[PDB]
Amino acid sequence: STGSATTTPIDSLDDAYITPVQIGTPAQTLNLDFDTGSSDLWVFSSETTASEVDGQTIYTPSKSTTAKLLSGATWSISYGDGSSSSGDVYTDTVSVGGLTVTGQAVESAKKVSSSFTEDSTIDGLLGLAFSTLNTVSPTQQKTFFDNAKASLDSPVFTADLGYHAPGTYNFGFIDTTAYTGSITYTAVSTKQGFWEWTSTGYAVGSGTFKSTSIDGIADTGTTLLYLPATVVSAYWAQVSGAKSSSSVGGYVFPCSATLPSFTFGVGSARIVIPGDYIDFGPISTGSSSCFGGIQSSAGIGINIFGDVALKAAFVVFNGATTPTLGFASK
Repeated sequence: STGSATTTPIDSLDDAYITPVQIGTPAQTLNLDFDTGSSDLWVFSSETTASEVDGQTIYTPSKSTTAKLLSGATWSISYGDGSSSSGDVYTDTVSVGGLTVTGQAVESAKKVSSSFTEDSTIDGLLGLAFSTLNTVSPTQQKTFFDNAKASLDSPVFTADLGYHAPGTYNFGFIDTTAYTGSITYTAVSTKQGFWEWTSTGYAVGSGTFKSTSIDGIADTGTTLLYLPATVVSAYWAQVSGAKSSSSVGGYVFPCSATLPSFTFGVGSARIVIPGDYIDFGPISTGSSSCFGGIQSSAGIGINIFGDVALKAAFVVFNGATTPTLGFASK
């Protein structure tokens, strides 16, 4: 089997991407944030504290003839950005782009933190990291991909995120028309539950490539590119007037700037992030200070190849017995 679904930016900045997901019988379609950095499929629901729901579409398990309470199961998750959610668990039928999993754990939110409430466009998350990170207790549950894998034509999914435009998540096949050149594959460590890999270096603009190992995670659920402070300083030093602002929470730059590109290495291959991808617009409405899309990972504890990086590539998440990651230009 295969599946193919379009993923759409939630706003004009590509702050996140939503993908329609069918849950239950009859189908209830919710727009979920596909997140290769976590492993829970959770939704706003009829059980979510009413004051914490503000415009989201909810899953109502009592209206699904295939929903079953997973007795005694609870979940609770905290994300890198400080947000969180928790609740109880159903199993139900879940379909993405024509690919169906029966008995998928659907984690129903009883509580969500303010940032989720305040984002009316995101109805929940669909985790695509390794199932070892799944938070359901006392019986850990599998991700949608893990459940689908054996049925897929090939045990893979691909992320093809757009810049200010829709893109695609495919399951079970590689669309050879969706990228240019070849796909370069690179080793993955699953030791921390992530799609963790090592970039071979970077360049800023038309500058020379610096060969240096950068361990990090391919994370579709993180907006920005978070890299070591040395790398980030080297990038922003090429932008007149850019500075790190403790008050704002990272590097800012004059909105009048033309940003240089940023290149990262995948083995001997190179992925070029155009400068415009690194612009996250005014820090507040009407400001001429703009927020940068490359930020320091210092004090996160891990480097994160988030959407800024991933949307410059066609990315293969290869879930073979020994997982790997593939990157192609597009």
